[PDB]
Amino acid sequence: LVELGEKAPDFTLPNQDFEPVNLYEVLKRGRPAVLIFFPAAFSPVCTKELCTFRDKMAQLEKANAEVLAISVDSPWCLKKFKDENRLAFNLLSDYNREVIKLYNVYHEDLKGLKMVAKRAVFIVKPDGTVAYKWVTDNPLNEPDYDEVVREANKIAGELV
Amino acid sequence: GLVELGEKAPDFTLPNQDFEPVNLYEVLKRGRPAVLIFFPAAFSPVCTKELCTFRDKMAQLEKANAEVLAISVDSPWCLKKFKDENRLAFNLLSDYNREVIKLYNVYHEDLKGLKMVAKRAVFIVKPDGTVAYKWVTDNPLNEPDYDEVVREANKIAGELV
Repeated sequence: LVELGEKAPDFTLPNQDFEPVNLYEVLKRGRPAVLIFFPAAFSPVCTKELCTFRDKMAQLEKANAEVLAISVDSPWCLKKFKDENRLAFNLLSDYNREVIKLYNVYHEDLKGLKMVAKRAVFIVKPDGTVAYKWVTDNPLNEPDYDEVVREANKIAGELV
Repeated sequence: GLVELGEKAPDFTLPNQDFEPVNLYEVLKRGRPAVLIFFPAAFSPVCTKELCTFRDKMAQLEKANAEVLAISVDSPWCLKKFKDENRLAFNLLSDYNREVIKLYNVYHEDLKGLKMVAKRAVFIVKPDGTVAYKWVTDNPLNEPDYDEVVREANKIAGELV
């Protein structure tokens, strides 16, 4: 039920190394946080005329915001994916679908797989306000990191 | 949830690392026995060691003539990656819906903060669907008796000749 311009709900989740990462504590850093969701690592990504696996999610690293990618996988699975695309950021899993529901970002069914997070993005201001939002009911609809990054660099220099 | 020894194992059908439907009794119709290697989570410290061992002990597992089927609650995608990771030969089924772990009563109430996880278990269901080997650990760090697993396995493929 989280909507743009509002106060982003706080959650706590285990990262690749089972080290719990709290959102609000991340905000306390003084820069917006980019929360990218996704159904499950090592999955495909359709592009209208080009369907591959190649993950461009590592692009967000360029952005001058804290990046926290969330998936319903496990820390071990995610820990693997982090090494794959040499992701330099933190990936949090929600094996219990606790946080995905909080943002209503979830596929009640995806190829027989239930409670699978859908694609989406939420740039949260260092104060906890949703300064940006993007979501798609399409599982293979990958975000265009190019802009999401600049739209974050904006939100950053926006409220400094 | 009562997969007692001697009593027929509940038939089921799950995906594949390649999203291919697999059916228990169907696969048993091949004539060889089945081995259900349950495991908590792919890319886990012990899980990998276990299946890795299952990959390295096929010399005696193949002359046993059977059908090995590992299974966890990870997505078909996490699993597919796990296979080529250690280049396994047998199929890896996913129970993303906690269906076969609740059925075969081998689920961890909680694990490292994670809920509903397949304990580490190895069942050997002979063609006639009867369960002959039931090894279930309360501690995810305990490995099964790999040697005997193959030993008591061929002990079924033989009796069928």
